[PDB]
Amino acid sequence: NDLRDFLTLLEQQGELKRITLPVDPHLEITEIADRTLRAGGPALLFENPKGYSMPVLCNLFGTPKRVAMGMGQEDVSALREVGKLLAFLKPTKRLRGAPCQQKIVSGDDVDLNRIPIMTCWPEDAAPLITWGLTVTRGPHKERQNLGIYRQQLIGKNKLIMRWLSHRGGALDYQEWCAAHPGERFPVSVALGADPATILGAVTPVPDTLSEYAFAGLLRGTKTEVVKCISNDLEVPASAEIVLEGYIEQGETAPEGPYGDHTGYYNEVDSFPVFTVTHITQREDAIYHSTYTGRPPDEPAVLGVALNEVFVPILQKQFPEIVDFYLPPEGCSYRLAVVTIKKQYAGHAKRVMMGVWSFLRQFMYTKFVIVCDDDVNARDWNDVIWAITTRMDPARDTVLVENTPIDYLDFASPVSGLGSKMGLDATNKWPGETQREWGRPIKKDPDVVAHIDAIWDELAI
Amino acid sequence: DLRDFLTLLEQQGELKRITLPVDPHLEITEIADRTLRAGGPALLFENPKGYSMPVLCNLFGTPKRVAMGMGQEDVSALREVGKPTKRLRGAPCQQKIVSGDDVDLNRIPIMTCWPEDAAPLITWGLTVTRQNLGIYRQQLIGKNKLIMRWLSHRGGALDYQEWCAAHPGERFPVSVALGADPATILGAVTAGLLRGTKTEVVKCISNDLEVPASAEIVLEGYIEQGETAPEGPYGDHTGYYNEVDSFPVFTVTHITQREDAIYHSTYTGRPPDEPAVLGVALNEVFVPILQKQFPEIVDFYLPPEGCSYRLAVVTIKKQYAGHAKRVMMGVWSFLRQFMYTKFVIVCDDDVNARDWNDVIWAITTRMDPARDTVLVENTPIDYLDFASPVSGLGSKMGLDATNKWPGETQREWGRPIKKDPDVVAHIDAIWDELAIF
Repeated sequence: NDLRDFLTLLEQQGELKRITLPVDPHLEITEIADRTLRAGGPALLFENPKGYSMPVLCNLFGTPKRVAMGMGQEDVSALREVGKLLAFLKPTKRLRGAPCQQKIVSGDDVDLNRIPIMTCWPEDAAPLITWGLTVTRGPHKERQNLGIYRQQLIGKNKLIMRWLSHRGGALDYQEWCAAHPGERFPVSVALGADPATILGAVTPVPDTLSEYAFAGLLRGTKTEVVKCISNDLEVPASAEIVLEGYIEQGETAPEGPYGDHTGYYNEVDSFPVFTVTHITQREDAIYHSTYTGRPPDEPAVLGVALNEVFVPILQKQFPEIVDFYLPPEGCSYRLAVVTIKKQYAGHAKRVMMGVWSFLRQFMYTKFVIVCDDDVNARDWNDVIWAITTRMDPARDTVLVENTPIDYLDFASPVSGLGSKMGLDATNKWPGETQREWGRPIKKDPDVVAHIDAIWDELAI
Repeated sequence: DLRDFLTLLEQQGELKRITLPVDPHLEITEIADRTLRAGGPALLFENPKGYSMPVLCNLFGTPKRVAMGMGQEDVSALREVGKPTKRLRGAPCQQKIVSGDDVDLNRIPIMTCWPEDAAPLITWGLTVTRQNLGIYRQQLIGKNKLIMRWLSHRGGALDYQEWCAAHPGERFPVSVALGADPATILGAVTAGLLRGTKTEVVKCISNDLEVPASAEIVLEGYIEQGETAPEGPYGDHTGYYNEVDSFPVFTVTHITQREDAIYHSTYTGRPPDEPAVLGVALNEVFVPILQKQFPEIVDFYLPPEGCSYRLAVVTIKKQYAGHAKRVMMGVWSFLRQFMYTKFVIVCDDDVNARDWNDVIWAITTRMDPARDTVLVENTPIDYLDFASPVSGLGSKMGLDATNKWPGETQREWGRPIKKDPDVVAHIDAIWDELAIF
C-alpha cells in the first residue's frame, strides 16, 4: 500500500540492501549508488549517514524490473498494457488523520539542515533535493499538477524551485502572478510517497482526469490524500516527509552549477525561491533521494521503462511499427531506432516525420534510424549491420534545419534552434535503386526453438 | 600444438566440451552464434549426430583467445609487427591414410551453416600451392570432389593460371590442412614470427608440397585442367547470400589424419562472426603506421559489426579548429585498406573508441547534425556493395563528434562531470566490506 510495504517486499526478494557503515551524503552515497546501478544491483538503504539520524534511500528504481513491481506487475512487458490504457482516455479519498503529519515543526523551528540532503558531484553548488513531488494549483482551475523539479538548498528555510518554462508548476505560477498581483503562491512538496503515486507523476496524463486518479488505476485502489496544514493543497497521506510554504513574488536566486543527465554541468541561472513554513514527517522517517549524471542513471532507467508505455500509442497511429527504442546512452531522448514492416517506396520518410511530430516527448529527438523488421532495435550489432549494408550516405540521409531544440543543448548553433538527421537504413525497392538488392540470411525457426529448449541442459 | 592449446584453454575456463547429440547441419552454427555474441568460450562438440570425429569451433571468438594463440596476454604485441621452416620426416597428421575409392568425404562432419546454403562447406582449410598459403571456402560436390573458390588476384589462383600456361594439360597438385597449431593459423594478412621459433612441416604422400606436421587432417589431390562447377549460393560475411558462379574442381586422391582426429570449423554470416573478431585483432598492426603519419591519433578501431572495414572510429588529441576534417581525409586517402570505408566518426581522447556507450554519448552531446556531418559524392566503392547507386561508385559520411572550439561555435561549451579521486579511493577501500553484490 505505502512505500514501506514496497520496501519490505523488495527485501524478501533480495532487491534491497541495508548499509550500516558510516557514509557521507556529501559525494560518497552517489559514488556507491553509481557503481551499484551500473552492475544491476539492488536498491540501497543507508541506515547510518554521517551526521544525521534519518536514513537515506536511493537507487529505488535502478532496474526496469523494480519499476514494473512498483506498478504491481512482475515483468516489463506489462507496461505495454498501461500504454493501451493511456490511449483509451480521450476518485480520490481524503483522510482526516495521516502518518505524514505525526511530527510537525514550523516558523523559526524549520531547519532543513537536519535532513541528509545529498551533494552529488564535486563541483555542484550545494546540497540538492531531487525526488520531491511538487504540488501546485493554478488560479483559473481546480486541477492539481504534480511535478519533479530539483531544489537547491540556500538556507535554513529556503530552497530554489527549478521548474523550466513549459512545465505545469511554472505555468500555474505565471498565471497566479497575473491573476493575483502581489499574493504569495502556495506550494507543497512530498518526499517518499508510495510507488504508484511516484510513477504517476512521471507519466504523461491527458487532462480528462487528475494525476492522483491515474495512480489509482495502476494501483488496485483509490489514492489516499490529506489536506495540508497551511494551505488547501492535497498531498499523499503515507508520505514520509512533506514541505509546505510559498513563493514570494519576484524573489529569485542564482541556481547551480549542477551536474545533469547529459554528463555535463549546467551553468548558473536564476529561478524563484521557495520559503518553507512547515516541515511535517512520519515518526521514523526515511529520506528518499537520487542523482543525475552521465548515463545510465536512475532517471534514465525510468525513461527506458516509460518508453514501453509509448510503443502501443505509436503502433495504433502507425501499425507498420514493430519496435521503437531510445538507448539510455543517448541521454534517454536524443536518439531513436525504429523497425517497420515496409509497404512502399519512401515509407521510411513518413515514419521519420512521425517520430518528430506525433508525441511531444520526441520533439527534440536529433537522430532517428529506421530499419526493417529483421533487425533487433535493441542490439547495436544489428543496427550497425543495417546502416553499413543498406545505406548510401548521401542518398539515404535526411537533414532538416532550423527545428526546435532544448535550450540547454550547447551543441546547437544558437540557443533553442538546431538541425535533425534521419537515416533510412531500410532495404531499397525498385525506384529507390536500380541494382539487384541482396537476399539476407534468415535463420531456421525450428533450429532456433530446438536450441532454446536444450540451452539450459547445454550448460555453457 | 593444437591439442596443447586446447588443454590450456580448458584449465582457464575458455573451452566447453559438449556431450549432447547435435547436428553439423545448421544446429552447431546456431549454438556458436549465440555463444560468440555473449563473449563465451570455444566449443568442442564431442558427439556430432552421425559422425565419430569431434567438431571444434568458435576457437578465436574473443580477441583474448587470439592473443593467447600468439603466446601472450595482450593483443598489444601486434603493434610491433606494425613497426624459415623445419621439415620433419614423419608426423602425427600421417598416422592413418585412405586413398582412391576409399576416399569418402561424407565421413567428416562438414558443417552446413545457413538454411539456403547450396551444400556442406569447408571453411578453415589451409590450401597449399615458394609456397602460397590461402584460406578459400570449399563446397562439397561428391565423395571425393570439392570446389576451390579462389578469386583471381589471390596466390593460389595465380599459381594455377601459370601452370596451365607452362604445362598444357597437366594436373595441378594441391593440398589442404585442417587443424594446424594456432600460430600458423593466425599467420596471414600479407612466415609470420608471432611464435618466434620455426614452423614444423612435413612432405605430402602424393606430391612435393609441405604441410604443418601437427595438422589433424590433410587432403591431397589435384585440379584437372578445365574442370569447373557452379558454386553456391552461400551466406557470407556481409550477412547476404552471394549468387551462383563457376570455379575449378579439386579431386581428392588421399585423406591423411591423426588418430582420434578433431575437425576444425567455423562459419561466416551477419557480423560479428569469428573471422570478423580475427580481423579486429589483426588491424592493430596498422595503428602504428597511422600514428607515425598522424601523431594526434590515440586509437583507431573498425567494429566487426560493420563487416570489418565499412565503419571506423578514431580518437584524437585535438589541436585546432577544423582538425577533425583533416583526420577524415586522412583515413580516406593514406592507406589503401581504408579506401572503401563509408563511415568515419571522429572523437576526443576522453572516449573509448571500442565502447558504443561512449561513442553514442559523444555523438548525441557534441554534434549539430547539419553543421558537423561531411558528405562526399562519387568516390570509390567496392563493386559488390549493392547499396551504392552505381557499381563501383558511391558516397561517404564523416561525423565530427569532437568538442567545438571558438570559431566552430559561439556558445559556452559544456564542462563534463569529473569524479573526486579521493572519494573513489575511499569507496574502493570499503567496497568489499559493504557487501552489496
